[PDB]
Amino acid sequence: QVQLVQSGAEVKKPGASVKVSCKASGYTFTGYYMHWVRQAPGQGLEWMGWINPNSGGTNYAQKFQGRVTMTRDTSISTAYMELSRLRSDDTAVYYCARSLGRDWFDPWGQGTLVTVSSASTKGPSVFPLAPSTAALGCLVKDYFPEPVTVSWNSGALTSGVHTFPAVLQSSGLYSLSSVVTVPSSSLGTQTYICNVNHKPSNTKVDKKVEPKS
Amino acid sequence: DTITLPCRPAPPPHCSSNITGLILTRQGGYSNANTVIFRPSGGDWRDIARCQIAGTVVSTQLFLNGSLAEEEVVIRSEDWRDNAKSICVQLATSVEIACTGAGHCAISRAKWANTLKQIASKLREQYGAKTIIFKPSSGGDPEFVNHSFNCGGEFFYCASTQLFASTWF
Amino acid sequence: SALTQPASVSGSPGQSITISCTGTSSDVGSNLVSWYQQHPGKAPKLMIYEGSKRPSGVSNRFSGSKSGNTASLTISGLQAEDEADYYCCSYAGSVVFGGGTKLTVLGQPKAAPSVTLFPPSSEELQANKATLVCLISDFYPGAVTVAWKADSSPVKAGVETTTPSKQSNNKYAASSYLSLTPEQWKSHRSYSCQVTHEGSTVEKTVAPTE
Repeated sequence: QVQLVQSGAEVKKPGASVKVSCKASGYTFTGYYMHWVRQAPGQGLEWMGWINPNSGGTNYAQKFQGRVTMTRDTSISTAYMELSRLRSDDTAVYYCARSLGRDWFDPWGQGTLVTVSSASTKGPSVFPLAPSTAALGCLVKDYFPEPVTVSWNSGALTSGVHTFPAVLQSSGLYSLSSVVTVPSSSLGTQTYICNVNHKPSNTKVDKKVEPKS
Repeated sequence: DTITLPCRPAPPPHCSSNITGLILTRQGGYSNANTVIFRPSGGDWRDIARCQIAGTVVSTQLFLNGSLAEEEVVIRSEDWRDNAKSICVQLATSVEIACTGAGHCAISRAKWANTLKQIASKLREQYGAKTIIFKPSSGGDPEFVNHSFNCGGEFFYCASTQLFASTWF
Repeated sequence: SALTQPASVSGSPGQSITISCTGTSSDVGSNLVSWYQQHPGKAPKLMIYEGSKRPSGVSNRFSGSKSGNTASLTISGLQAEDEADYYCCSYAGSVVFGGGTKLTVLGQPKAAPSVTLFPPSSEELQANKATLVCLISDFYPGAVTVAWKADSSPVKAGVETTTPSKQSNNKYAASSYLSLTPEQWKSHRSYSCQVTHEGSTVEKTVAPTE
């Protein structure tokens, strides 16, 4: 079966460089051109260039001329993409695709996430969202990078729980919230604790949400 | 003045040839300057073979001692809109490239400039009234990133940076 | 070159829908574009190539046509698995993808969002910061606009809103954050989180003195 497998996700500082690899299988590597297309988070697809696996010849989009370098290793059937002098707007998912013609890209790689940010790895600050059926939650504030995990009562309270996707502030830090719907009668009885865990910074926080009178 | 090419190893004077054509690749992406950029082909021997303007000289980005057009410079392509297809350029008048023997092969700057102008002019016929720009190779394996050729049972590698660095309105 | 696609499009199960792709360049009749399907968190996949040709393994429901300056992708038997992003692609000059059309398959009735607005935490307040948290859940289809209000005045500064994500029950969910200065929060009578969905908004309000 024809397959393209790419390297793992990466986090980078501006000014640095990143090198992504694309492993080919199920076909002769030199038989087809290899194209690279990137996709900003929540945006469209953008072509970057193609490489000739037989001559090593390339053709980059003028937008990236001088910053991209595309190479290959036919021995291990792998194509490489290196982008230097990274900036914040280089944050995207980078795909490799087998040309198979003009614009007949098939198949595609699974994609590689390259996050370019000047922010450093930082654990979150957890704030309890007091109840006022009742809604209570925990505010996971100012962390980098993704991800974080949240559970309630060490996993005991599992129903009525909704942990929302994170947002990216103007500061470059992520924030997240997790609210759980519980019976209004069991507020002065049951104890509710959110179990926030941020493995990138090796941070763990247990915060109890108490109703404010 | 002449345009000199750094070759390696040093080609003997008898390996001097007549440039009878070349092969190009149009750069992708877009530009807000209304310009079309052409570089030495990023293709294979396949791209070179399908040009069918070569003689008995195995060469890469420049055709040595090959077929010459009888009227004007003729340009060809399987698909002008596909930037993955190389562009075959056959000259009407050959241009001398002389190898000194000490590691450099020189080409007349005037004759080559006039040649590029005839190429750019023909390119305007296909891509419209835009600015034609020639830039060095995008890169690649030693044989293709350089102007490489066979002569007297020996394979030489000549850098062609100085050949492709011109702008034409 | 540039290809123009509708931002989104909706369809019910079983019916046919058509996504358009119009080119603003010199339009030739002489099989222009290809079509790609992309599920969230997944790589794009070729559905239609060279205008109307369909590769092996792609269902016959996906058909391609073209009229003048517009190419069109048409899905006949609309199913829930068709719910993805659809990009048109042209190679002419240089490979350019369309803006993309987010197709939604309406396999659920109209549903109003549940809005819960949280005031700044007591502990966050001693941290010399303040954050308003508006949590939006259980709405269908997945399109909402969030508006913030300080007393009677609207606020756009310090507002960060997440895109709607699918919930457990194929409902959608979103959240909006209003980062506030601790002197700003208690300086106003009330703060409001207005969530417009399908023409009607649920509005919740909080006050500095509970």
